[PDB]
Amino acid sequence: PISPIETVPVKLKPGMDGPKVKQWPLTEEKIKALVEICTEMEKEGKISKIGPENPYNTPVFAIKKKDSTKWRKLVDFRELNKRTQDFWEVQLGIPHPAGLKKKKSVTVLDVGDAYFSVPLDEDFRKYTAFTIPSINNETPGIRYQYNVLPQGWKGSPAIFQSSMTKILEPFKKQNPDIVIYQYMDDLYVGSDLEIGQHRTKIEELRQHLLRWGLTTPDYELHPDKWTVQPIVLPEKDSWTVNDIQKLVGKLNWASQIYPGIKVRQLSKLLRGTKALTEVIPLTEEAELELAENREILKEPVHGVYYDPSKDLIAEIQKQGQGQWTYQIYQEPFKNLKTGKYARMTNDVKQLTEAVQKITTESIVIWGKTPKFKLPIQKETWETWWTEYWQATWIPEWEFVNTPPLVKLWY
Amino acid sequence: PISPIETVPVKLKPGMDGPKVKQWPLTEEKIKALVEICTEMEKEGKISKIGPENPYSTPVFAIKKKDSTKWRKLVDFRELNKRTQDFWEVQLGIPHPAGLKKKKSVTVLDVGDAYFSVPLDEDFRKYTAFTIPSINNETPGIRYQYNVLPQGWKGSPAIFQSSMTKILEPFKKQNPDIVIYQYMDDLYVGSDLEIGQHRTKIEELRQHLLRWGLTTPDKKHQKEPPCLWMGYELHPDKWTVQPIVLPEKDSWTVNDIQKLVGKLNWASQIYPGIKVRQLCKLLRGTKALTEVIPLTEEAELELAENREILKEPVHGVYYDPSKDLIAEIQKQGQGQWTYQIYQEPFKNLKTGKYARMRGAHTNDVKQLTEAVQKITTESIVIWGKTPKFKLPIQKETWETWWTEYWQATWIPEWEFVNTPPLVKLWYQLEKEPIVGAETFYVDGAANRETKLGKAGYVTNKGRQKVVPLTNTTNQKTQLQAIYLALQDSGLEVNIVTDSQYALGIIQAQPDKSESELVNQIIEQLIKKEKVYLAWVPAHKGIGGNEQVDKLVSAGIR
Ligand SMILES: Cc1ccnc(SC(F)(F)c2nc3ccccc3o2)n1
Ligand SMILES: [Ca+2]
Repeated sequence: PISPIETVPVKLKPGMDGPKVKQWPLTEEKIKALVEICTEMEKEGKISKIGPENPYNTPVFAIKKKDSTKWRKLVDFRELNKRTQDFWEVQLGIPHPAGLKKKKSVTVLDVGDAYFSVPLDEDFRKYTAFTIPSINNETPGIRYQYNVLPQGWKGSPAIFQSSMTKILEPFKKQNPDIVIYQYMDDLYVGSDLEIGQHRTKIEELRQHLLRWGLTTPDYELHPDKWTVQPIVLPEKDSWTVNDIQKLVGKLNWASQIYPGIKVRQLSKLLRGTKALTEVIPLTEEAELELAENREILKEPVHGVYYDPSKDLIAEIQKQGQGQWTYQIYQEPFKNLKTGKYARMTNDVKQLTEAVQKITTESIVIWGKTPKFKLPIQKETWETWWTEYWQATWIPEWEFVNTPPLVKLWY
Repeated sequence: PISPIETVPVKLKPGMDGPKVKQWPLTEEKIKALVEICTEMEKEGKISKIGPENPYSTPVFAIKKKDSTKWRKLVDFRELNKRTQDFWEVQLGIPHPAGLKKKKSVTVLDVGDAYFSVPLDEDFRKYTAFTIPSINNETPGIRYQYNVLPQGWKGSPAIFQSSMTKILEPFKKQNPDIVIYQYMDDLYVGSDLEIGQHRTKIEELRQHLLRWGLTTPDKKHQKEPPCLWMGYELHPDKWTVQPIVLPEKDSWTVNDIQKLVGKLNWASQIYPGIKVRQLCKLLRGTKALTEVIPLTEEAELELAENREILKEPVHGVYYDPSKDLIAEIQKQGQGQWTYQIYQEPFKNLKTGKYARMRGAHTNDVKQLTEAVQKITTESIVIWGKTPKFKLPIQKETWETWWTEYWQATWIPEWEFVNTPPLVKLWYQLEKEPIVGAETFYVDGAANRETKLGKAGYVTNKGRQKVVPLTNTTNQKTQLQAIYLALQDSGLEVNIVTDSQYALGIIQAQPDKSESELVNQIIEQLIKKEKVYLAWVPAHKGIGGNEQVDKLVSAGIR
């Protein structure tokens, strides 16, 4: 009753090499937290010091658990994932229940600490290499690899699936209408129970886990409260030439996306070559057009479906005064979902919160995270994003230094 | 000697065999040298004679290299290197002296024959096999293999470094307040002990180093009072760049001008004010390396302004981790910027300059921010924390812009400092249409085949105009229409465009550009009292926008 278990053979993608990502410069306090965390991890047999014959790297970050309560170590396996993950989610994928988004309440439980139980395939360990940097490059820097399944990594939940099925089976049998979805270090638990009682069911579920390696796990999402109804058409919007012109542009564009946008009664009213600030010699058949048009904007884009074989991508615009608009689409403007996030300070604080919130929606909705287009300077995001990150995954990100009049439409 | 250190397992690249390169024939001289040298080597354990049982060979040769009229032995490891696994790192960052904490004493220790002092793997030695050749390849060569790290082998820098780090750990653990920096062959050792006891401690280190195979052939702790390293001169208590004689000529080749700029660029990390744009201007359209470029008047000013700053030496101080860092930035020149970082007022740890590029069109508030951002990264690397900034920008100037601007931003805590010139907004676009201002439906059109363009406008006041244009894209005829509106408009004006593109540029309130049509527009924009810019979509037959198209695309397309 005390030794290790037996390991699943793991292959990197067909003739692909491991990650050789540059570690990003980090703050002193974070370095400190990082060697302190890793000292334990090493003593607990989880990581070992590696030598120079391992050319691989994967960046590492430390984040605060809530705020100043503890430091967590976060590993960025985005690259390792890409080089493992055309071929997984296939040979050993985990299906996504459509029912999850339809549940009144979904609770996110971090079951990451479980993975630290199962040993990682000897010949795969070298790829999990990471480096604790030193300040000013004064010291070569502490290097490690993993011995057990690492938390950043998409292979972990894939391997662990079997244990999760057994662990979870009694519970599911006893509540066949609870929807439990595993995505990386978290379980998503969904149910149509009332809120307390939902929570009691979460607690009960927590005990099933606790018997197996999860050190008292973990939220609350109410998916059927996630709303579309965006692209707004003003109300005292039927006054000026400038109002109408703007309105027409808003519709002109919407008719790219949305089958049915009328706009013609509206192109009239303008008729002449007027000063921008003139109030209007029409407002009749057009107001009906406006009505109709508005009502098609409440509802889903008719033409557009989620294609599981395509990257979800997400745009975000800064609306100012703490508001942010966002779109999830697979091809530009065929929007799967559109939304808002508001804090009514910072800018990057709010953005990282936006991204996080969006990722979670995307996960509960489609079982993928989006590729984010971020309206910020790369350098600035790199410097600052870990300061507010709280999640255990990291989605891919581009930076989009442009925004059209796209900000306005939204 | 050879270190008792545990060897680093090394393997060839997947599915690849060791090198089997045929040894070319050498001159007698060179053979004799090779035999002599190898003997010494064989004697010291470095090398080992081997059978023809071993396949594999990597060519050897010999010459007078580093004026080596005692003869140096070379091994062409190209083939083995292509066949050896990548290793970690190689090395990939160096310290900046401004991060060093002040010491009473530092000394250099050069490791003896570092590479040759570290054992090679053993399961790998076989591949390092080489062959001293017979006089006229008539008879079998002498075959050796390496037992230590060879000179040009892919992994020798990484393994040596690795080996040295391990070796150093117990001594670092027993002496937690001594600072050791490993750089190639050298160790720099820094302490706050009194001259005598510091010398004791080096000797201990030397002793620890000898226990591990590594001679420091420097007895009595060699060095010399000012350390010269990676272009710096380092002292226990201050630091600087090392030379920087700027020659005195009437004629500068392109080459001379490059060297000169590199040098000034180097100096500028400790000499505040260094400036090189006029010197860089001379470099445009590289006109051959060997060719003389008459210094412009603007350049001669700079070169002298520079000699001025390098008149007397300046030294950076070192870092007290108990105090805050402060970063001061100053606008200086056009897209140019300069900065000082310091802790006690004006004892610069270091200095720098920034002269950006982050787009075709930009403005001062943007560029000051990108500079702030570059310094922020630089600070985290060097000192592991962020500096408190002092900035030539009003708090309200910055808040106005950034709360308005669509991209997001954040900078560390900062204060306004009145170091003229200040950053301001030369113009504010209006947020709403202007009552009683002439509305100018501007429009463009180009043929894209002939390149023939018409840019004009129509107004609500009935005013119209279309002027013809020639080598233009659809895009310039947008920017020309808008500019045409700004010339013929009063101080206040509304402008309707249908150019996503043109609206994009102007909305970002630029104050500078790599387009000439644009610097013009910005001139107009500054002079105006109120400009409102609105966007309608192309050829949707809109009131006002329709009519400009009837007479823009007539001669357009
Ligand atoms: C010269 C000086 C001044 C203050 N502290 C130090 S510490 C050091 F010697 F380890 C050290 N020597 C170095 C040489 C180059 C780069 C970093 C160094 O650190 N050194
Ligand atoms: Ca146009």
